[PDB]
Amino acid sequence: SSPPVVDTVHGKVLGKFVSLEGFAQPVAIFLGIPFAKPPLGPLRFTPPQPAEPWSFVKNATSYPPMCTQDPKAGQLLSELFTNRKENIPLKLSEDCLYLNIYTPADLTKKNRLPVMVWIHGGGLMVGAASTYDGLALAAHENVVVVTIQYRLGIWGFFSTGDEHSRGNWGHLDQVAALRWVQDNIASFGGNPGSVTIFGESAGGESVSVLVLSPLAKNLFHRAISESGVALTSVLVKKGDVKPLAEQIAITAGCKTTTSAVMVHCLRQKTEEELLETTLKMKFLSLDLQGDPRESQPLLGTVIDGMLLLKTPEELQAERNFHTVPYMVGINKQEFGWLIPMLMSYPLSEGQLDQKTAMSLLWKSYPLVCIAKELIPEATEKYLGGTDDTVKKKDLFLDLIADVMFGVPSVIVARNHRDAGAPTYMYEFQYRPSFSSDMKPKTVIGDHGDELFSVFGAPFLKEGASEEEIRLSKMVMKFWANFARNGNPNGEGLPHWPEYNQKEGYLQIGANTQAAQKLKDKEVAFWTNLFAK
Amino acid sequence: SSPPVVDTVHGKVLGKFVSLEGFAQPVAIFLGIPFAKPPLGPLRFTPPQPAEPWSFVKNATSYPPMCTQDPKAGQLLSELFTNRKENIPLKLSEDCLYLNIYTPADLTKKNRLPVMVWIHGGGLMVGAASTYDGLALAAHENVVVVTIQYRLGIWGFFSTGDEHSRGNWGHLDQVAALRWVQDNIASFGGNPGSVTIFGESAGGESVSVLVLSPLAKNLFHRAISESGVALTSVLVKKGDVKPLAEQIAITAGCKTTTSAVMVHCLRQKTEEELLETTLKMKFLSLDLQGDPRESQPLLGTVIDGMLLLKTPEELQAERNFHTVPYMVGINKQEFGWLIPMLMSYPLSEGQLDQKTAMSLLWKSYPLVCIAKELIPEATEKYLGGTDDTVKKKDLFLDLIADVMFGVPSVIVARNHRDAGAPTYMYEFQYRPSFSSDMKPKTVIGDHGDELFSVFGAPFLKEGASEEEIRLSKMVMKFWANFARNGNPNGEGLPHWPEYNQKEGYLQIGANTQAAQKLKDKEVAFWTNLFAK
Amino acid sequence: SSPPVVDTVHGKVLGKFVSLEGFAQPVAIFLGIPFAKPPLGPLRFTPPQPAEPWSFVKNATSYPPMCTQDPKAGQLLSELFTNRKENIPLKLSEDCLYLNIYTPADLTKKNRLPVMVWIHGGGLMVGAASTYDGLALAAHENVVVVTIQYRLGIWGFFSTGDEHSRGNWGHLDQVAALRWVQDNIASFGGNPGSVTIFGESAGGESVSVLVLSPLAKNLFHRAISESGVALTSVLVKKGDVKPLAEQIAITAGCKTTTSAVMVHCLRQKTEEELLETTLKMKFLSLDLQGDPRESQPLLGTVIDGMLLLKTPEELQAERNFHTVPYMVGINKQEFGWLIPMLMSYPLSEGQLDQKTAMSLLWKSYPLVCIAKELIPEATEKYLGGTDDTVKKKDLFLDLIADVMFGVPSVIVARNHRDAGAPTYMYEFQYRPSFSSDMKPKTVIGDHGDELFSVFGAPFLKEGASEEEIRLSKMVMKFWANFARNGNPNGEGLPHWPEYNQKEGYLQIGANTQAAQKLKDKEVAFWTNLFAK
Ligand SMILES: C[C@@H](CCC(=O)NCCS(=O)(=O)O)[C@H]1CC[C@H]2[C@@H]3[C@H](O)C[C@H]4C[C@@H](O)CC[C@]4(C)[C@H]3C[C@H](O)[C@]12C
Ligand SMILES: C[C@@H](CCC(=O)NCCS(=O)(=O)O)[C@H]1CC[C@H]2[C@@H]3[C@H](O)C[C@H]4C[C@@H](O)CC[C@]4(C)[C@H]3C[C@H](O)[C@]12C
Ligand SMILES: C[C@@H](CCC(=O)NCCS(=O)(=O)O)[C@H]1CC[C@H]2[C@@H]3[C@H](O)C[C@H]4C[C@@H](O)CC[C@]4(C)[C@H]3C[C@H](O)[C@]12C
Ligand SMILES: C[C@@H](CCC(=O)NCCS(=O)(=O)O)[C@H]1CC[C@H]2[C@@H]3[C@H](O)C[C@H]4C[C@@H](O)CC[C@]4(C)[C@H]3C[C@H](O)[C@]12C
Ligand SMILES: C[C@@H](CCC(=O)NCCS(=O)(=O)O)[C@H]1CC[C@H]2[C@@H]3[C@H](O)C[C@H]4C[C@@H](O)CC[C@]4(C)[C@H]3C[C@H](O)[C@]12C
Ligand SMILES: C[C@@H](CCC(=O)NCCS(=O)(=O)O)[C@H]1CC[C@H]2[C@@H]3[C@H](O)C[C@H]4C[C@@H](O)CC[C@]4(C)[C@H]3C[C@H](O)[C@]12C
Ligand SMILES: CC(=O)N[C@H]1[C@H]([C@H](O)[C@H](O)CO)O[C@@](O)(C(=O)O)C[C@@H]1O
Ligand SMILES: CC(=O)N[C@H]1[C@H]([C@H](O)[C@H](O)CO)O[C@@](O)(C(=O)O)C[C@@H]1O
Ligand SMILES: CC(=O)N[C@H]1[C@H]([C@H](O)[C@H](O)CO)O[C@@](O)(C(=O)O)C[C@@H]1O
Ligand SMILES: *[C@@H]1O[C@H](CO)[C@@H](O)[C@H](O)[C@H]1NC(C)=O
Ligand SMILES: *[C@@H]1O[C@H](CO)[C@@H](O)[C@H](O)[C@H]1NC(C)=O
Ligand SMILES: *[C@H]1O[C@H](CO)[C@@H](O)[C@H](O)[C@H]1NC(C)=O
Repeated sequence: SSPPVVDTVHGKVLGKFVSLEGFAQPVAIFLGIPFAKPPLGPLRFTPPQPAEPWSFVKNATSYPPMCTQDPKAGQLLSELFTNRKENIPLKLSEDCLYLNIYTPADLTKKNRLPVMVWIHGGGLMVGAASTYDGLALAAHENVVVVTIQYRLGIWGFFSTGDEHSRGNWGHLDQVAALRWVQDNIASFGGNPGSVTIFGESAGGESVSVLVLSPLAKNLFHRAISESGVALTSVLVKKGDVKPLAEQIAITAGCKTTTSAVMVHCLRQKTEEELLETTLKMKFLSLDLQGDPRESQPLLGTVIDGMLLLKTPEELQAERNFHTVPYMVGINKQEFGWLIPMLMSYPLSEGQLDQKTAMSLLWKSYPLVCIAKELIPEATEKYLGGTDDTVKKKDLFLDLIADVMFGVPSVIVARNHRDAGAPTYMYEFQYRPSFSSDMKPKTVIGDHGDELFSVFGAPFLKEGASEEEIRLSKMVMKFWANFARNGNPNGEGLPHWPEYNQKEGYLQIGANTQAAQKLKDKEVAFWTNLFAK
Repeated sequence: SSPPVVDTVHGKVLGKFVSLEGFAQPVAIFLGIPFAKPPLGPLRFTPPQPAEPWSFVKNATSYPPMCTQDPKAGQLLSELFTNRKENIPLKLSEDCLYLNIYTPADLTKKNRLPVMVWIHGGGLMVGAASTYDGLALAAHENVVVVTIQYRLGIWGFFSTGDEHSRGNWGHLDQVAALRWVQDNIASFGGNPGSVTIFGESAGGESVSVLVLSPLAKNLFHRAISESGVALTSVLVKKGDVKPLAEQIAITAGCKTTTSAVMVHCLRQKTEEELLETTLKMKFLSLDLQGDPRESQPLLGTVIDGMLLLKTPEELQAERNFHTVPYMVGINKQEFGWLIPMLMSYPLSEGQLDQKTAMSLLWKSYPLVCIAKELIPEATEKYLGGTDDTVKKKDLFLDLIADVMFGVPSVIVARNHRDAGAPTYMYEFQYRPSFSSDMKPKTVIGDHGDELFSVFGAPFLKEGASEEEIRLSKMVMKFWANFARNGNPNGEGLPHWPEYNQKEGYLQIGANTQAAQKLKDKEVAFWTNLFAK
Repeated sequence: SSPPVVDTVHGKVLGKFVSLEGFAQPVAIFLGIPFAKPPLGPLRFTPPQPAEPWSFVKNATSYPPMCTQDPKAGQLLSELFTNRKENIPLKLSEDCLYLNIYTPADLTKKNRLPVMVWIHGGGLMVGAASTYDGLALAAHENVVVVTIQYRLGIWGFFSTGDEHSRGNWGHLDQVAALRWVQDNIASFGGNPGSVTIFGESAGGESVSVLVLSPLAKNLFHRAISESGVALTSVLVKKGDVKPLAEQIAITAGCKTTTSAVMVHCLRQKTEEELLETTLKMKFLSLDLQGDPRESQPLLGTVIDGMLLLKTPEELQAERNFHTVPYMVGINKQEFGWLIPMLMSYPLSEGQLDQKTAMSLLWKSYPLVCIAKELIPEATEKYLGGTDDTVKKKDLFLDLIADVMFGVPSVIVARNHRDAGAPTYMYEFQYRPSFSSDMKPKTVIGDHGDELFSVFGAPFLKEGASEEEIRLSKMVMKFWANFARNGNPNGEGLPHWPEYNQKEGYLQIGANTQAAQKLKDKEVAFWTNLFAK
């Protein structure tokens, strides 16, 4: 009856009860709980700070703003990924360090349900936590779902390569939220002792990162990466970054006399100004002309010396870290449609040839980082198969899909396994009915397609075949089960082999059954082609 | 001789000696002593901070600037209230956290005279400490007089209802000055152990507030409210204030995305800008058209959760607080001329009728907060008396005068009495010869009229009848005596009955004699009319 | 070889090895090591703060920017003083609190060589540490040479005469660097226990200042002032400075309502803006028209109450301070050419007369501070000698040279001697072959001429007569020796008498031999002429 009121370390929070069809216990929902101090003014480009405690009762009943980002791009992605029926239009602001909590527990008791913290993707450029509705998953598997937000673009990843602005602000925000959960989740019926992180795309990469970070140690107990890991090069800036810093500085109208000078000048700029700079830059939009190597696609994770002490590669080559059950998965066709369409890929011809391929792959250097001396050899192994110009276009996509997620994922999984830690893999092959109209019916297992099963899209949206509804129920169980025991298995669900020496993984889809050696041939191949 | 030099915790202060006619020991006067760090830049809308200590000798010989406020309004009020012969023109600035000290002690000794700290009024919108000259009172009753300043308008009362800008900056400034006095007054011959706060209008309201605030506890030992208390609704913002915040924000040219966003944006604005916004808001002028309820008159005290933990009403219903001798007084005709004239009241006809009255009272909602369903009944009890349209105009004034000060004051006094604490009341009925020309000779005991007797106007200005001179001498004695023993009585002065169960109070004026049950009929009445 | 990497309290520093002709052990050189946090934003006009520690290895391999200053003036002086063959063009920035280290030690050992910290001159208006190359001196006398930088002009000396902006930021920066050396120099083979400060012109004045400052106590163990001391009036602002503050404020487009208001407003201004203001002020160029007394030449050292508790004069009249070996020297013709040419002195006629002299001396009031009632008498003692209009021009120069450096220096030296501390004086008379072309061959011992011998110019530049090369070798020995034992003497070098009661000093030049009572006649004279 009376709105739910929970007590947190910083003050009381007022939520709202929401009931899902066919469920007695209604879910308590809190929207916009702050987990850090608004990173405004001098706090820009600095680690997130603890939030100021409030004097009375804070109403967590309005969706928090999304971090500053390209408004069009953001709203668009929010629509294509949202698991709720009506997409919620959001506001933009630097004041976005909020998290949304969804608890199916009976607050009037001492419940200690498992917690699943979701890290939205968006290439570390755009995205939001309000996009994902935890209602379904919260109710169906009886787990507390938390959707966190973190600084994006410049605001969360600007780096000068030195102590004046190390960088990785966004990841720090992520860590911060995790501590908030440790220190508060208990009041929402969650068990701080069983926290599970999971995300997709950049969000999945972030999970991979936190699993390597000394800082994260002890903030979670199970991890899941969906279509995205740390070895996913494009998102990790290796090498001297100072140049990009100076570039951003200039475009923003700042001098570059010294690092300190740049950061200071940027701290002066208004959000609006920095947003225009973010636009001027043309990022995700894949540049075709000019020099492919000079084309800088973004500014993500970096080896700051705090969150990460060294490249992911070097890091995983060691087993001197707290290892936890890690689930690493990918989708049948990562580069099926969503991604290419969003970057404005020239493949709007529905066909390609060996010559136009090498050219395209080369201009794709910022997304695949392949030397132009290997391109021919790589193009050969994938396209030299058939003569059907259409098959080549599809093979070309698989090419990129393997370099960006395919191989990285498996490599990560193997290392984790070898480090002596529970590892699990999967390949989601299914075409959700919620797919966009502009998406061809032949694209199955496209980027983010799993999102709908994981977040129970069939129980919030409309017209889900019984098949889809069942698929979703199955995935949530696996996920939730993992979050519970660090093992997806359970009664009623197909057997999911652990990723050990036999390299078994689960193929999720219409026919969900186990398999082995995922992308084994590919990994083996690319590894050599990269050894030059 | 040699200018007076006193040592304070933050450094040496140089003053000036001023002799009053017929007094051997000249008074040492220090003007512009800082008691907090200039609330500039990022310090705006934040609690006042300790002042930076100075290296040599600071000359306290120039009147400090008055906090930013409507310059016309301010200078005008300064003239109508000033107790000195020539009104001193002041400067405006955000740097106004200063206090003026007036000590009749012989600094070359260890004097420990009682202290009286004066809080000027001005509706929390305008005012200044330099307006009041302590010379007379200081010399005549041998007490150290201190005139403090505190942030006004937006600068001192802007609030978003949450931790991003709780509010009550002004009251915090007031508390701050009080601590300064505890930590330093000893060096000017004052006794930190016997500090008495007193003020009028908003300043009187502030005294009432500090008497309820946990923060004030132990900073004073006697209190006096002249024509103004905490129950004086107009000055206390109860309810969700967020709306006014957003309104101010907009007028100032700021977004309203979140609270944090508003405060930050306002911190950017220049003083000039915020002053224009203050003007645009048309703060004091009473709006007649539009919806009377929508008309927002100001932005004063709020229930921040720091200075005040709950509404004054709720607070005084409890006796779990440090109680001190409290003197609560009012004047015969609070709404006689001063106030109406300053708000531009439509009563420039010298007469009114039952119908035009209810209309006027309704538009006066922001100043009386009376439901339009009671207005008729209220108008009846006061105006239904005679038919003389002129008498009604005068009765209408008394109506407001009772709701704004009359009843509140008495109720406050009663609660204080019942809380088991020395309580004293008075009703000042006299027409000072210093009254403005535009003030009719039939208005006696108008708002602020007591100010002239209290600050010894007859000994600084010119042409005071012996009667006025004597009246003043009498009031100062009562006041000073209270400041000394928490009891006005003393030899040579009429007997002042304590406000106990018989409800005795003192009628000050040409014929000063005791009386009983002040505004008893009214209180009783209004209480019911308000119980709907 | 592997670049030199040293560990400091704030992190690892990477340098570069540089070998000098005919020296086995190459010198390790580190350029741009930060010793304080960039004084940007709110840190402007505030004491320097500790630097932020870095996570990996900081490459100290690029010349740090020079503090904001008149670019033309700066580059010009850098050329005329530089001891290296090719003048290094620098960048301007508020981020300039860096120091350059030059160590001839074998970092692979526990070396503890003496340290010599150089404070460049430039009237506290311009200058840089990168101008002086320590390579030679470092190698030749086996001492660790450090060249520090400190805030200049407005940025480092703006003062309001009160706690809102005491001033002497620049000197504080200097002190700060010295603490850095105490806390870190050990890692570069230096001995924190044997630090020697030395500078020229304003830099020399600064040395004189640190020797009187309580703050400096224990940061050095030997001091050297070249052509510049604390009594050098022009550089020390005595009296109420508030006026200059308000002037600067106005020119910068700020109000002057209060001190706090001025400082705040100035903190807002951009570097560019303040640089334009610095230019508008026409600071170093000597004004001829208008009132000579009103002409304000600069804004240097002030009696802040922190760095300096009272005027140098009063201070040295006391012997209650830590006294160390102090070397005070001057050059034959301080006002020979460099200075006059740089202020745009009207003496471009190559001759003058008794009448035009008094007029010039008077307009020179901001540089000599002589009353117009003494000018005639002063002009007489120096010019009344011969009739040769040319001799007068030369005598006129000596006149100023004695008031600005000559007498002050000796007076300082005497006091130091009398305070019971090792004192040494010298008079450098030589014309370096590196002199500018526009410098007449008859000018010997011009301002800054010693700089070339001290920094080993003959070993870095080209075409040095064997005579010059030997002179330089000799000076470096004396200097280094002093830095070692607080006594210049040693085998192979002429005997340098200590400045005791006989007042012996060393005449350095082609024929280096001792002498006595330097400028004795002059001091005696001027002292009386000044006693009015
Ligand atoms: C954020 C998404 C697209 C947003 C877009 O805005 N639509 C297009 C143009 S818009 O002007 O306004 O119309 C996604 C879609 C595909 C994603 C990219 C690819 O999938 C490649 C990945 C590889 C990852 O591991 C790292 C991120 C990344 C290098 C990507 C960055 C980012 O998350 C992208 C680009
Ligand atoms: C972005 C859209 C273009 C809208 C535009 O107006 N053009 C329409 C027709 S044409 O192009 O100009 O010929 C879509 C509409 C249909 C899409 C194409 C077809 O649906 C065929 C697919 C096959 C996919 O698996 C790969 C992309 C793709 C090879 C396409 C590239 C692209 O996303 C297109 C061209
Ligand atoms: C400061 C004075 C006037 C301010 C004014 O702006 N002048 C008028 C027009 S101006 O364009 O430029 O000329 C005083 C005079 C009468 C005062 C008001 C009334 O007396 C009513 C009181 C009731 C109090 O308890 C609280 C303050 C208050 C609600 C007032 C706020 C304030 O102190 C006022 C308005
Ligand atoms: C603000 C002033 C108006 C100046 C204006 O130019 N009008 C002048 C004459 S008229 O109005 O237009 O009829 C003053 C001057 C005289 C004042 C009036 C009279 O003095 C009568 C008083 C009686 C008071 O106790 C109440 C206000 C009041 C009923 C008045 C309202 C108001 O303050 C007036 C009208
Ligand atoms: C830095 C030099 C000149 C600066 C100058 O600005 N150049 C000139 C004109 S500009 O664009 O070409 O316009 C030197 C040359 C002579 C120096 C001055 C004189 O030698 C007098 C000395 C006395 C010292 O003990 C203190 C510094 C000082 C009071 C000087 C300050 C400064 O170092 C000066 C002025
Ligand atoms: C600043 C220079 C002027 C360049 C200008 O174009 N004038 C050239 C010839 S004239 O002036 O116009 O007569 C130099 C060039 C030669 C210099 C002059 C001569 O060399 C004579 C010297 C003697 C010095 O010891 C004192 C300065 C000085 C008495 C000079 C003042 C000044 O620095 C001058 C005049
Ligand atoms: C500021 C605003 O208008 N939005 C609502 C906020 C939001 O939670 C946060 O702004 C983002 O979620 O929550 C409140 O209840 C609160 O914090 O007291 C106030 C308001 O109702
Ligand atoms: C106008 C003004 O008030 N500022 C004055 C301040 C005051 O000390 C404080 O403001 C408090 O009076 O400092 C002076 O008096 C002073 O030390 O010479 C001069 C200055 O004009
Ligand atoms: C952009 C630039 O060239 N500056 C250099 C700075 C300097 O340390 C400071 O500017 C002081 O010289 O930082 C480095 O040296 C470093 O720490 O690795 C790299 C860089 O080359
Ligand atoms: C206070 O002392 C300062 C410092 O000299 C001086 O400027 C000021 O005029 C003095 N105050 C007055 C006005 O007497
Ligand atoms: C640091 O300096 C070394 C040697 O000059 C160089 O190899 C390296 O690239 C530099 N690193 C940085 C931070 O640029
Ligand atoms: C927040 O929303 C709740 C509804 O649950 C409401 O009662 C409350 O008043 C709101 N906050 C305020 C005080 O405005």
